[PDB]
Amino acid sequence: VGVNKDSYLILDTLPSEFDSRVKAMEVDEKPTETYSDVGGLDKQIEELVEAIVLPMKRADKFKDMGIRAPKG
Amino acid sequence: RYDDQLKQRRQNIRDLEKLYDKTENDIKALQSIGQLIGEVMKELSEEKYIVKASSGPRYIVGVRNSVDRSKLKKGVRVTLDITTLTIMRILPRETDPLVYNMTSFEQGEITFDGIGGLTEQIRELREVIELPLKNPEIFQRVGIKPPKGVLLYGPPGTGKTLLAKAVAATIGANFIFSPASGIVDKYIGESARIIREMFAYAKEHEPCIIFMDEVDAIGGRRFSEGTSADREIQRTLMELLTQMDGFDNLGQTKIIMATNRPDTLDPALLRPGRLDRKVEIPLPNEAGRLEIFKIHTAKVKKTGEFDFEAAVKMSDGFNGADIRNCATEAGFFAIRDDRDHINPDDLMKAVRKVAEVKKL
Amino acid sequence: KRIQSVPLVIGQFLEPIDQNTGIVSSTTGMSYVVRILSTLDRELLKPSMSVALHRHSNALVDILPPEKPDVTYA
Amino acid sequence: NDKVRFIKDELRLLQEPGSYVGEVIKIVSDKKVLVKVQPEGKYIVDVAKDI
Amino acid sequence: FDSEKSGDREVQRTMLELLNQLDGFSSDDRVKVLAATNRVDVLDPALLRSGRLDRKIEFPLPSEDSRAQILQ
Ligand SMILES: Nc1ncnc2c1ncn2[C@@H]1O[C@H](COP(=O)(O)OP(=O)(O)O)[C@@H](O)[C@H]1O
Repeated sequence: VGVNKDSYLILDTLPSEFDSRVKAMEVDEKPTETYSDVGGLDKQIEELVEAIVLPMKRADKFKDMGIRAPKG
Repeated sequence: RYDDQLKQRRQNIRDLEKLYDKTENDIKALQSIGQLIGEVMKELSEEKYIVKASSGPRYIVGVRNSVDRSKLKKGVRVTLDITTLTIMRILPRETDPLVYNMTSFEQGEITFDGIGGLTEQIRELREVIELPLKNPEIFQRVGIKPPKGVLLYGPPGTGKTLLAKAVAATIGANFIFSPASGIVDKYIGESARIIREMFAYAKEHEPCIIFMDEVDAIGGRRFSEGTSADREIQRTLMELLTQMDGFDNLGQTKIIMATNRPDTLDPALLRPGRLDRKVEIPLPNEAGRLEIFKIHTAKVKKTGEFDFEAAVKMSDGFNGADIRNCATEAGFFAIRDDRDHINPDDLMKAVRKVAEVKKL
Repeated sequence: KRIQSVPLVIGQFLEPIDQNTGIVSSTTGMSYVVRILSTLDRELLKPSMSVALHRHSNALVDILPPEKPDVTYA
Repeated sequence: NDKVRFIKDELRLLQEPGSYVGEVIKIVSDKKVLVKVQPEGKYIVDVAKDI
Repeated sequence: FDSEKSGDREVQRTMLELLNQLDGFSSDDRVKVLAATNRVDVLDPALLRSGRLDRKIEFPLPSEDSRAQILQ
């Protein structure tokens, strides 16, 4: 909230304005590296994506069960 | 015709009397400028106290007419003006429900506690703790002094936070619990104020039980160098001890503590007579794991089988709290095969990864 | 005797320099030279004692001073 | 009379301001020196009649 | 790193925020965090507690068959 300089009292709310050193970390799609560019690791990427895009798209297989889902 | 033109007006006016009183309220507040917050060290006379602000210094002050000089004592939180620095008002109950919260139904006297793993413990704490609370007028005339406190040590990953939460709930005791993190995480140098409030609040709601984990955090330096920078890590042990000594151990307040590293504990106190009874705790065995897996796995749409028996016999060197993971270690493969009712094949290869997970 | 009343401010004596002047490094953070007043002891000050000051002057005013075993041979 | 002089002199100048403390680094040409206030930074100064 | 100094506190107090941030939301809102490191015998297990960062990947060295892919 906003507040006076001498008589500290609430005066007006205000949003959460983020810092420039954080918005910067938002990203383009400058990355250009397909999963064919990487060798081995068919498992680890297979294990990974069963934590990421499916919960992003196909979480119903979790949510119908409603199992204790993973976070990261 | 000329009646409706007026009938909208009696509505109009009252729709302003609401409006006015608000705009007249706020100005009645803006003159009442802000204040400043402190805390007390000691007392000298009704004309002069001492304070300690929330921005350093240790002023000396006086006090206004209205407030009772009685309630003003040590530990209290205080408010006062900016120029003259004269104390007027108090605010107790430094609420932080993320810290603690009551379990009144734990004063039910018939509550459920039927998870698996452990029976003689819940059987014996009932001996350790029931009798001094319900009719303790006998421990005196027999002669002995009952235990002011308890300690519950063991290995990590065992699910004891829910245990102590439970057995004080079946007995019909008012249970409250606060970790020793936020009191030192949220509150760096304003901590021990919470301690004494955590007891006074607990007192007038007598009887009641305490529980508090991560208790090895109070140590900090533990006077590792005796410098005056760790006063928080020092005093936070002090106010703990002085308060628990103040109970008189009558039988309407008892205390529980816990950690993994009792060899890391601070026996500067809490060893001799405060946390007198020390109690280790075991891990499961050839059937407890089915007493455990009958809990979590029972709560999800599997196929329905009893590979548990042939399973756990393959399991060994197995801690306790890795079991919420073990089921979901398999749940992450049922959905892969696009399934609803899983099979034990996920379970027969469940731990096959998990055993390597214990490596690091 | 008036200024000796409230609202004072704390400090911490360090050392004297004269019969009627000493120094302080208060809790507020900084260090100040300051003159003691008479009608006051002197014998009781030289260490890092506790003290009380007058706010605006940052003067000096007056002094201020401040397990349980239960067993017996029976 | 000389009694009431003192207390009326003394009380005149407990109302007087504070007085800081610091240490010398060197001396600028004349009627000019420099000091560091021992917690804080630098402050060139002047001096008085006597010194 | 137990201490009362400035530099020892302000560091870890960040971590104390990270945890409360992980345990503040749920598996309904569709974030998904991950991480990385060259070390595991150095870092605090509170992050590894059940719920926050549970799924792990033991990126190994590559087997000799994988050596053929990478060069090509
Ligand atoms: N005996 C048990 N019965 C059921 N669940 C258990 C048991 N022991 C551990 N757990 C599981 O472990 C977690 C609780 O462990 P936790 O309270 O963190 O142990 P600690 O308090 O020693 O750190 C819960 O997810 C719980 O399901």
